[PDB]
Amino acid sequence: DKARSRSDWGNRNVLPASEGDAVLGRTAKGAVAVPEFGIPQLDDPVLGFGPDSMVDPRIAEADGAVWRWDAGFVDESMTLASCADISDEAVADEAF
Amino acid sequence: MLDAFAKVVAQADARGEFLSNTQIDALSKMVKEGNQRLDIVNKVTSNASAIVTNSARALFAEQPQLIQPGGNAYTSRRMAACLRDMEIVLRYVSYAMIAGDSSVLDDRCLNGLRETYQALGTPGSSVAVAIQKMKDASVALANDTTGTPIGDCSSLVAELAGYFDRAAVSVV
Amino acid sequence: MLDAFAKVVAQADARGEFLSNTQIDALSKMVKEGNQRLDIVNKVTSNASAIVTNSARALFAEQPQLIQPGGNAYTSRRMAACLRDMEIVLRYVSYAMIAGDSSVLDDRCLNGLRETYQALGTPGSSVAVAIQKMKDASVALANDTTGTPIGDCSSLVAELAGYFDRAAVSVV
Amino acid sequence: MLDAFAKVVAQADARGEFLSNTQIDALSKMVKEGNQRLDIVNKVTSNASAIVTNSARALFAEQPQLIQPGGNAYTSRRMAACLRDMEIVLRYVSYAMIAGDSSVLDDRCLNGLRETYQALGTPGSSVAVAIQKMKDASVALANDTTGTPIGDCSSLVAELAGYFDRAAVSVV
Amino acid sequence: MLDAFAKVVAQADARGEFLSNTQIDALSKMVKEGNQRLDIVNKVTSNASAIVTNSARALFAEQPQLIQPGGNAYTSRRMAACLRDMEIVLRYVSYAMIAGDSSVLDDRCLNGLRETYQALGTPGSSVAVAIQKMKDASVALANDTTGTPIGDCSSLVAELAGYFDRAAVSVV
Amino acid sequence: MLDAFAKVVAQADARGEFLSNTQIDALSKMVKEGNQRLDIVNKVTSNASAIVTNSARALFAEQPQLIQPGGNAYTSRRMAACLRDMEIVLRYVSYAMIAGDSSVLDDRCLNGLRETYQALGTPGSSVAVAIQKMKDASVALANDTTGTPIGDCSSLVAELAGYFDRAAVSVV
Amino acid sequence: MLDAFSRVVVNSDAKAAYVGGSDLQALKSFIADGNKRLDAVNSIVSNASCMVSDAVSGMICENPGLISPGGNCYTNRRMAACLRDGEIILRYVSYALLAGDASVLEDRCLNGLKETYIALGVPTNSSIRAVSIMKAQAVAFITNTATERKMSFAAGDCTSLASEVASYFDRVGAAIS
Amino acid sequence: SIPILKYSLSTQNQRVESFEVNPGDEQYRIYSTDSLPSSSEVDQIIWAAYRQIFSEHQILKSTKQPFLESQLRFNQISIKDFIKGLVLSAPFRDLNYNVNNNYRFVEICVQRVLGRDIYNEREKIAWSIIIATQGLEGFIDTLLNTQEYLSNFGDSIVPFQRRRIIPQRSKGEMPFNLKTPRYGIEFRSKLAATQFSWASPIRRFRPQEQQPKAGDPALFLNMVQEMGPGL
Amino acid sequence: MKTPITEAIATADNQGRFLSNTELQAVNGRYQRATASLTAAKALTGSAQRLITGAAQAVYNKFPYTTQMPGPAYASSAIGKAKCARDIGYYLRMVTYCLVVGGTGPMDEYLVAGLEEINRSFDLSPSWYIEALQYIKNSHGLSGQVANEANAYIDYAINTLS
Ligand SMILES: *CC[C@H]1/C(=C/c2[nH]c(/C=C3N=C(/C=C4\NC(=O)C(CC)=C4C)C(C)=C\3CCC(=O)O)c(CCC(=O)O)c2C)NC(=O)[C@@H]1C
Ligand SMILES: *[C@@H](C)[C@H]1/C(=C/C2=NC(=C\c3[nH]c(C[C@H]4NC(=O)C(C=C)=C4C)c(C)c3CCC(=O)O)/C(CCC(=O)O)=C2C)NC(=O)[C@@H]1C
Ligand SMILES: *[C@H](C)[C@H]1/C(=C/C2=NC(=C\c3[nH]c(C[C@H]4NC(=O)C(C=C)=C4C)c(C)c3CCC(=O)O)/C(CCC(=O)O)=C2C)NC(=O)[C@@H]1C
Ligand SMILES: *[C@H](C)[C@H]1/C(=C/C2=NC(=C\c3[nH]c(C[C@H]4NC(=O)C(C=C)=C4C)c(C)c3CCC(=O)O)/C(CCC(=O)O)=C2C)NC(=O)[C@@H]1C
Ligand SMILES: *[C@H](C)[C@H]1/C(=C/C2=NC(=C\c3[nH]c(C[C@H]4NC(=O)C(C=C)=C4C)c(C)c3CCC(=O)O)/C(CCC(=O)O)=C2C)NC(=O)[C@@H]1C
Ligand SMILES: *[C@H](C)[C@H]1/C(=C/C2=NC(=C\c3[nH]c(C[C@H]4NC(=O)C(C=C)=C4C)c(C)c3CCC(=O)O)/C(CCC(=O)O)=C2C)NC(=O)[C@@H]1C
Ligand SMILES: *[C@H](C)[C@H]1/C(=C/C2=NC(=C\c3[nH]c(C[C@H]4NC(=O)C(C=C)=C4C)c(C)c3CCC(=O)O)/C(CCC(=O)O)=C2C)NC(=O)[C@@H]1C
Ligand SMILES: *[C@H](C)[C@H]1/C(=C/c2[nH]c(/C=C3N=C(/C=C4\NC(=O)C(CC)=C4C)C(C)=C\3CCC(=O)O)c(CCC(=O)O)c2C)NC(=O)[C@@H]1C
Ligand SMILES: *[C@H](C)[C@H]1/C(=C/c2[nH]c(/C=C3N=C(/C=C4\NC(=O)C(CC)=C4C)C(C)=C\3CCC(=O)O)c(CCC(=O)O)c2C)NC(=O)[C@@H]1C
Ligand SMILES: *[C@H](C)[C@H]1/C(=C/c2[nH]c(/C=C3N=C(/C=C4\NC(=O)C(CC)=C4C)C(C)=C\3CCC(=O)O)c(CCC(=O)O)c2C)NC(=O)[C@@H]1C
Ligand SMILES: *[C@H](C)[C@H]1/C(=C/c2[nH]c(/C=C3N=C(/C=C4\NC(=O)C(CC)=C4C)C(C)=C\3CCC(=O)O)c(CCC(=O)O)c2C)NC(=O)[C@@H]1C
Ligand SMILES: C=CC1=C(C)[C@@H](Cc2[nH]c(/C=C3N=C(/C=C4\NC(=O)[C@H](C)[C@H]4CC)C(C)=C\3CCC(=O)O)c(CCC(=O)O)c2C)NC1=O
Repeated sequence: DKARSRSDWGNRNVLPASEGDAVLGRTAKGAVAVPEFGIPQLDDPVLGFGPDSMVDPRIAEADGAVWRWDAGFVDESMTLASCADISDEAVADEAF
Repeated sequence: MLDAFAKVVAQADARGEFLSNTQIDALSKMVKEGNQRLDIVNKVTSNASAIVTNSARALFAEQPQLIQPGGNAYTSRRMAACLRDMEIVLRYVSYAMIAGDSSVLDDRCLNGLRETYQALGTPGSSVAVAIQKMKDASVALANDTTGTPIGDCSSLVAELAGYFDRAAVSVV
Repeated sequence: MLDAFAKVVAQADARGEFLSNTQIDALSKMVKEGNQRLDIVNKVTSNASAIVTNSARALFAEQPQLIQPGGNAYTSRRMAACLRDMEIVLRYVSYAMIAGDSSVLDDRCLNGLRETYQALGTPGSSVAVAIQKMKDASVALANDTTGTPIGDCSSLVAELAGYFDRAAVSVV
Repeated sequence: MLDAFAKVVAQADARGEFLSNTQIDALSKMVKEGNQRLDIVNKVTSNASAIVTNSARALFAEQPQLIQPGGNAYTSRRMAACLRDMEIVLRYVSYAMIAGDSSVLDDRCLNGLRETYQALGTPGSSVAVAIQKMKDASVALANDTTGTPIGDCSSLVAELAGYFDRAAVSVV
Repeated sequence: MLDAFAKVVAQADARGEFLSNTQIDALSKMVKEGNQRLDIVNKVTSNASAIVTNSARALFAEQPQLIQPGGNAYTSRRMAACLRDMEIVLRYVSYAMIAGDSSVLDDRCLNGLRETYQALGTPGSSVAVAIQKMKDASVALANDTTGTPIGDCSSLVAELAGYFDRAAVSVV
Repeated sequence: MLDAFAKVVAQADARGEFLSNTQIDALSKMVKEGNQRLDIVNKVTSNASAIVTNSARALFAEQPQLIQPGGNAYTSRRMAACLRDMEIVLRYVSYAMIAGDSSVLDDRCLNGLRETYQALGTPGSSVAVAIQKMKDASVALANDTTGTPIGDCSSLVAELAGYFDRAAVSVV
Repeated sequence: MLDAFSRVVVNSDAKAAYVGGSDLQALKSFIADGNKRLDAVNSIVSNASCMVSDAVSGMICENPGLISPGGNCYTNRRMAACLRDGEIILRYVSYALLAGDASVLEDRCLNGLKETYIALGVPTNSSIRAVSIMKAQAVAFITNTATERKMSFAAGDCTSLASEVASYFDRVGAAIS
Repeated sequence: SIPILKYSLSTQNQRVESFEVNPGDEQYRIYSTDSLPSSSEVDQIIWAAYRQIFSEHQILKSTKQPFLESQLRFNQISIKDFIKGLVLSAPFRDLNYNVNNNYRFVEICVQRVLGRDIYNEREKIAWSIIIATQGLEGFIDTLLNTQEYLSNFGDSIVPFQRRRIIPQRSKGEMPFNLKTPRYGIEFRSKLAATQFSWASPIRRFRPQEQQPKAGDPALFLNMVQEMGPGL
Repeated sequence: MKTPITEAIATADNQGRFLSNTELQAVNGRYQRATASLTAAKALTGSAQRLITGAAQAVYNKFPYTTQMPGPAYASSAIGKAKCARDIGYYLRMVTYCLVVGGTGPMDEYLVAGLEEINRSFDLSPSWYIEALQYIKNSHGLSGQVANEANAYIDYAINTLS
């Protein structure tokens, strides 16, 4: 049944699966929720963070999405990116 | 390692941003919980040998094969190393509770533990039952009101029990 | 490690044979161009800091997202490690130019470097661009006659350009 | 490591049993022929240098491609390492003869040795020929009647022959 | 190493006594001096590169034999060690300021420093001059009321000056 | 370290001599007391905890200043070092009983033990009466016939009491 | 060796400077409060014998294991040495209070005392407690707040002389620690 | 005289400089007798050396060497002799050396004495013949007398896992006690009192791991414990 | 990260221990200081562009050769002035990160480690950045314990460059 008491955190329920199912005012991991976005310093097309800036590897390590026991841990084997491009001539020639 | 205030700094630097007033105001909501977070790790540290041995006693009453001759906790050395494992996991969940997030637990304790137990022949699904029995011994202790002023610390109880859940799905 | 002369002996020992007359005369050809080979490595190590700091400055103007926030050469330490690895690669290339073969460059500079860069998230195709920028900054300087007697040493420059190409293709 | 006596104990502890009376009586039969077991490793140890150097000499007479150029036993360092591999294996067979079982032979000599010779490029079938050449050389010494009272040791000699045979199939 | 609170505890255990109320009330006076003590330590640690560099530059002005060719401070490696030795002593004096007693200045800095300088040929009297020039450079800074509440803290600057005299008579 | 056998051998190599027949006889006499010697060492080893813990309890009862606060055995760090020292003396005496001469006791236990306790502040005359109590507790315990065939065993407990007397004089 | 005036001169001779007027204001108040210093030494020396027999008796009543057989005040030869080990501390402090500088107890008393005491086996934590009691008796005579003896002075304040002598006793404890 | 055979290096973190002035929380706590520690702080050097050579699970009372500890407290042996004395100790030979072969014992002692991983597989092959021909006492002396030991740790520092975390990251390389346990996949089988090699998660009819939904009244329990004073 | 929280965890984990009151007091001292230390980060962020364009102009006043001399290392072009005000904002942003964390964590990882090797290679003189930090140290306008917190990280940056 539902989670009702403080005693249920140690006996019956484990952890919310999404941010909508989380405790009011906190994340799905139990921490306080921060507004996720700050003030961009140094607006500039060539310098400064932009749409073509690369993704720091320490953003997935900070939120813990690099451990296989994490909710947001991505497995890259069964995705559409792992599929062979059928518009390549060496793929349609080998498969034909 | 990261604490909960250094996680938001690392998310903001990987984008070259300042911190807005909405983000600062959410970090001073984390400071105001500061004395209730310190009471929770004090109740876990002060009762730390009754968390471990009451929940190991419970583990062999309902799985008595682990201490029968031929089991994994059968000898005095493998019994002592079994209680060492539970004090180790309880140590790092206690570290992740003052830090505010589980990164010191993730790479110093849980990183490579599931693969360690497979090379030893230790039942990793029974280590998860050991962590789950320390989970509610520690939660029933943190809901206990003795020695504390009056007020609300129920979002912190739900947070402490989530580090015990992360430690228990990482070992099965 | 092996140099060029010790590489020839290693072929001849495995067949259990004395060296021939043509293998002796091929070795006395490498002795004859010894002063032109020593003159190249002197030209490269004397400008070794300028090869690195100008080939880096051309890389961050060509690929400007490497110094933007989130880029792989963004912080003081990530910027100083890029200039470190270019100096390491250029150092072992200078070692392989006096030896005569790439045995020291393969063994103690390049072994496992591709897998090191994949694990860090460092773009290995960008490291290859910066090595090729160091290649023609060194080849253009090795072809400069200011201080040397006039003559043709273009076979040695085509050998130095192959050590840079070897390190460029075994890093991505 | 275990001897023949602690092999029975470690098997009995995993069942939680005392030793049965037919297990004590099978152990006291080992003590009855204990003097003849010691006379076997007295003959093998006292001629251990001649077992290695006579069977190595016969290995290269019949496998003359090991010591030709390019062969695995061609250099001074590669040939002296072939001699000490035979002296290592002959040493760990005699450790398995006074112990009674092949637990020191398997754990300390033969574990992971087939994969080591595959990484080195050593022909593992020829190492088995050298072990079999040491087998009959020390069986011929074990059946010598000089300096002993005449009796039947034929079950002990057939056990020493099984230790060399186990070493020869564990290496190819 | 000890602080001032454990100095009075190591002396009460050696006679098996509880601390009397006078020793407790003398310790609680040290606690309410605590914010003024952290101001002095903050005032030194934030000017630390200018305490060292100015009192060095004032030392080779009045003693030009130190940096003249042949002097103890003449070369870059010996000039770098004279600046390290000034920074080390100022570091361990500020360590003994937050502690309240000089047990950390004594063992891990000053024990064996007259013996070390006599082994190398460093003029130990010139080192005492440089320590007394960092003393009145930082006694003058702790008497500065910029950004502090104006109260009285003359008893802790007489304490901080005593740790500089302790290090200056210990090298001569 | 030497036993009674290799002591006589080592005194003959210095002269370059064989062993005389009157020394093979005196070495064969102590072989015939072999079983009587092993019974003494087995008695002292089997009561090793009760020899020490009774002699220590009888030591602090007559010298109560060793444990009252500020004494040399007042703290559990120092008190466990005192009990450790008493069973180092007992352990090295029974090594000398097995060998036959005090060379292992004289070298790696007694040489420098007087200078060690002087340099620490330990009263060496109190370690003497801690050794004298273990002598009378273990020559009375090697003089009872429970378990041993009654012959005569008095020439060897005069030797065992001679090793305790050697240890009690080299602590002052 | 070096009093309050010799301390000024050796710090001006380091700079080869003349002792002018801005550095003579610490020495014009040394003399202006000169009768109070002589009134402060007189309150220590006049009852120094009682100050020692109370300090080492007060050390023994707190640590009664010093006079047990094996303690460091056991014999009559050991207790007589302790009764002057702590009478020579009070003597060199009253030289330092008289001269206004610590360069006589740190050069004739405190130098190498910690090596001397652990060569003999003297417990230093009890030697500091004997000195600590004498420091409490010293400030109770500079200020006229002794319980069993009041002395006859003029009216005023000596809290700078009371804290100077309490800083001379603290470097004795900092030397054997 | 049979020199060691040549192996190739590999790229590692410790072969290359970190720029790292003012280190942080992942700096790994030099334990040295060059800082003149007292009795309470030489206990911490001893526990750190037990943790490094043994596991944390082998710091039992029956494992501790009380006489090797007292020769370190009297300045008779250095920390390099304490580390050598723990490897040649009787508990280390019984619990670690007897349940490994010669190739996995080299990589335990490289990871724990030198503080770095092996370069390649041939480095295990190169050192495992120092054990088989000279013993453990000869192998640990030629490993402590390399220039890799005397430059990093010297003779008065406890070893540590050198350069485990890159300075920007929060997740670093695996710790060497979790990466290499006491025995491995060989000796596991039945040679170390084991069975069945895996286990499914424990089933139960009271589920114990239910996920709270979006309308569950335990996600609002704050303020349920306590309200304002009343004004 | 040189937070007071992660220094307490690392202190307990060095000796394999639970967190006693030795380490909970270090965490508690962070929370008592976090009030003044978070109003400083809010006020420095709100005056960011005022302090950045002001401190850039103070470097061009004291060092006017940096706007005249040709070469890539100087602010004598439109790109050299964009990269100069980029670097003032880098030093300002790391100060505010240290104020929301407590302790000199972000400045050591992101700014100080490797800075000496960068300033030698690209010929960037560290006296320019000292002058830029001395401007912000005098012009942020804060007072009390809020300026006392802010200046402790401006001064920590000056000691690394000096
Ligand atoms: C009741 C517990 C279960 C159990 C445990 C058990 N574990 C071991 C052995 C090891 N445990 C670890 C784990 C860690 N090491 C670390 O450093 C950390 C983080 C700080 C963790 C979590 C390791 C590395 C080992 C093996 C190394 C060693 O023991 O030296 C053992 C003993 C194995 C043996 O036989 O030697 C036991 C018995 N076993 C059970 O049955 C319970 C379910
Ligand atoms: C002397 C202090 C004792 C005592 C000693 C005697 N023992 C005699 C014979 C004996 N002792 C042993 C045990 C010994 N041998 C071993 O192999 C081991 C350990 C594995 C031990 C402890 C054996 C086996 C024997 C029998 C051999 C023999 O007969 O010599 C003995 C001889 C009898 C006599 O002549 O009196 C003596 C004196 N006996 C004592 O009464 C005191 C207390
Ligand atoms: C929550 C699960 C508990 C509970 C917690 C509360 N604690 C409150 C105040 C408080 N707690 C401490 C101790 C803590 N601070 C430290 O510095 C250290 C270490 C030395 C520890 C263990 C102190 C000192 C204080 C006083 C702070 C104050 O006076 O405000 C508290 C007060 C309410 C509030 O702060 O808003 C609560 C609710 N109380 C409970 O009922 C549950 C069981
Ligand atoms: C080809 C890439 C160059 C070039 C090379 C030549 N160098 C010649 C002679 C020469 N070079 C050196 C420099 C070098 N040799 C050393 O021993 C040392 C350091 C100790 C260094 C740095 C020396 C000393 C000599 C003198 C020997 C001689 O005169 O031959 C040279 C002459 C002919 C030849 O050696 O075959 C050539 C062609 N010259 C060029 O035009 C390009 C730029
Ligand atoms: C078996 C391959 C031999 C053989 C062996 C026999 N030896 C017998 C007794 C015996 N064996 C030894 C050698 C060994 N025992 C030791 O204690 C030591 C050194 C510590 C060694 C090297 C000795 C000294 C003895 C004498 C003891 C005794 O006489 O029992 C033996 C039993 C004697 C018998 O049957 O009469 C046998 C059968 N005999 C053979 O024919 C093959 C060649
Ligand atoms: C002494 C030589 C100085 C001086 C010291 C004073 N500080 C006074 C109060 C005070 N100081 C601080 C800052 C300090 N506390 C911290 O926790 C930290 C670091 C995080 C620091 C730097 C605070 C917060 C306070 C207020 C609390 C209190 O009142 O104790 C103070 C009291 C005023 C007076 O009575 O004069 C003094 C004397 N002030 C000086 O004038 C000299 C230069
Ligand atoms: C009583 C307060 C102590 C204590 C005192 C003992 N001191 C002993 C010997 C001793 N003390 C000194 C230092 C003394 N001589 C000086 O010149 C100065 C300063 C100018 C001082 C403080 C020395 C040099 C000696 C050596 C022996 C001697 O010459 O008399 C001592 C040893 C007596 C003995 O061993 O027979 C004692 C007992 N010891 C205590 O336990 C309390 C705490
Ligand atoms: C610079 C042009 C490119 C770049 C470089 C970059 N590399 C690293 C990190 C490492 N580089 C090494 C390299 C070596 N180690 C060796 O032992 C040898 C010789 C055998 C080499 C060449 C290693 C081990 C590391 C990781 C450890 C460390 O960083 O010290 C970084 C590190 C920062 C990061 O998080 O990646 C950087 C920035 N990156 C680029 O973007 C350029 C294309
Ligand atoms: C000789 C009969 C055959 C032969 C031998 C040969 N061996 C090697 C090299 C090694 N052999 C070992 C063997 C062991 N290591 C162990 O730890 C144990 C017990 C578990 C054994 C039995 C090892 C480690 C090596 C490598 C050591 C080294 O490289 O020096 C070689 C290699 C020589 C070389 O330089 O590569 C040779 C030639 N090979 C033959 O041809 C004979 C059939
Ligand atoms: C500078 C004002 C004066 C000066 C200094 C000087 N010192 C050295 C050399 C050493 N100093 C030490 C001291 C320490 N090392 C430590 O690790 C610690 C902390 C415990 C201390 C206190 C040591 C060991 C040396 C020798 C090692 C080294 O060379 O670095 C030198 C160099 C002497 C030389 O010849 O190498 C100098 C120049 N000298 C002066 O003239 C100034 C008065
Ligand atoms: C402005 C005050 C002065 C100035 C600036 C200037 N800087 C550069 C180049 C660089 N500056 C940095 C500094 C950092 N990078 C970082 O990631 C961090 C921490 C977050 C810092 C402090 C670096 C790495 C470079 C080189 C790469 C880049 O372009 O950013 C230049 C260009 C120099 C060149 O050769 O390209 C200039 C002009 N110079 C002045 O004259 C002003 C006085
Ligand atoms: C076990 C036995 C025992 C004692 C003997 C006393 C000893 C004693 N007296 C004082 C404390 C003092 N002792 C004196 C000494 C004297 N006052 C005079 O009038 C005389 C001239 C002189 C004694 C002959 C003075 C002046 C003080 C401080 C003021 C006072 O307490 O009277 C202190 C200080 C407390 C401290 O800081 O440690 C102690 C331990 N207490 C004890 O427990």
